[PDB]
Amino acid sequence: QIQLVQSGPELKKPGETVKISCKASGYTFTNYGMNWVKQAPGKGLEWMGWINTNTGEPTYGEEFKGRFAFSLETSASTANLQINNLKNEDKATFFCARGEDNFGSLSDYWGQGTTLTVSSAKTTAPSVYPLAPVCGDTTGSSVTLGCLVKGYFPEPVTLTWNSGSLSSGVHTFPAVLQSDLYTLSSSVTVTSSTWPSQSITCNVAHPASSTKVDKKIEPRG
Amino acid sequence: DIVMTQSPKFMSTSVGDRVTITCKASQDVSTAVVWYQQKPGQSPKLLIYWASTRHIGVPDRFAGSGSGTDYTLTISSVQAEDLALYYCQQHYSPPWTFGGGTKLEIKRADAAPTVSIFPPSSEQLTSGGASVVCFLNNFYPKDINVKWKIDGSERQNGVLNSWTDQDSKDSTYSMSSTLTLTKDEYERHNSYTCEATHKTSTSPIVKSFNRNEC
Repeated sequence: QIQLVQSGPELKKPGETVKISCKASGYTFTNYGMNWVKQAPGKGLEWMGWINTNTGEPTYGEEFKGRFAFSLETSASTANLQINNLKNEDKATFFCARGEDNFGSLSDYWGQGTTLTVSSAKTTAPSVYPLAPVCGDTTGSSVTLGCLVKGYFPEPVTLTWNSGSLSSGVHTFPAVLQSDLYTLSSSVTVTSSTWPSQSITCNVAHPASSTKVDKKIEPRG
Repeated sequence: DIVMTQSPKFMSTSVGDRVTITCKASQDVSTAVVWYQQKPGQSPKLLIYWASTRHIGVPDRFAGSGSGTDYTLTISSVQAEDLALYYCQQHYSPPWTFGGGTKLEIKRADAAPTVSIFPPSSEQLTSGGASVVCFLNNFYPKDINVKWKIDGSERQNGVLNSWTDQDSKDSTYSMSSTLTLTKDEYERHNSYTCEATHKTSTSPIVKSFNRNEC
């Protein structure tokens, strides 16, 4: 039906330029202009502007006329936003969303969001640990065991237990930046019959480094 | 620019009840009000436009309303998956200005935490660092204080604290308290404790370790 996929999230150090792509599907590009929105973390939603996907000409918001530049490859129905001289205060997730009407007073159908971290910090791979318990039956016939993904940059990391099969019982806690790097953790609770009998595993992917890790939480107690 | 003001910022309602979110503009915006819903870790969905008309397929639980500078979005038979950040955009004049959002939290029955303290991994110990990891899962209310105690001495430094958002199945929260320490510091001590204080008790929930077989 209508789908708008955006580029993968980018790491750029202060000063560079970044072109985020929004490849639109499902509708007819030429009849519906594009809205670009800014979701800062601590602030909520900001209309950045709109581009007439027919004539090509853009209306910028006041907070953005000058480092942001909307453009599009109509041939591929892609609308692209570029930010020149990245000031770290551009740390956000920019959305493309369809202007239902002329000028965009209604964004029906939004795209997935592209995240931008403007940092000078170095890409650092994570170091993954299996957090087995000093036994301790965690409530009725359940053992909870974890996996700690420590010290990497940047976000994200893709933690899955047992290649996706362990989907219930999982809590992956939000990653937190301790100044220069990230720490992550998830727990999973399984019944005693299941472990140490079946083979519980943590698979962790940090694609920035190009890292794919698989830790057996083997019983060390 | 027209200015949409959303107050309050957080709302709690129980499953099956009514909640209403209030939005207000800085001049008669002649009913040109849109409401989006942003599901946690998702994009916004347009629910209502022109204050009260539903977009294609937002089920009639959601009732837009208002006039002039004062508008409101009502939701009934509130679902544990109704948890989201609700925003009003206005759509009368450019530029199209939003509101601050309102987080609709689901009031639940009280639930007490499932606390798990974890020893440093041998492999982390090999790298000269230790991390004790306390997991506090599936508690309700929101607020639980966790203190660390290394040999009776309250540790108040070195802890990173992560909370899960509200769960949209059982409406609960979960925390991850991580003490990161030095090998040599770990080995200078032996009792490690994750002590937690949540509404469901009087007497602190207290989990503590050191390596012994089972």
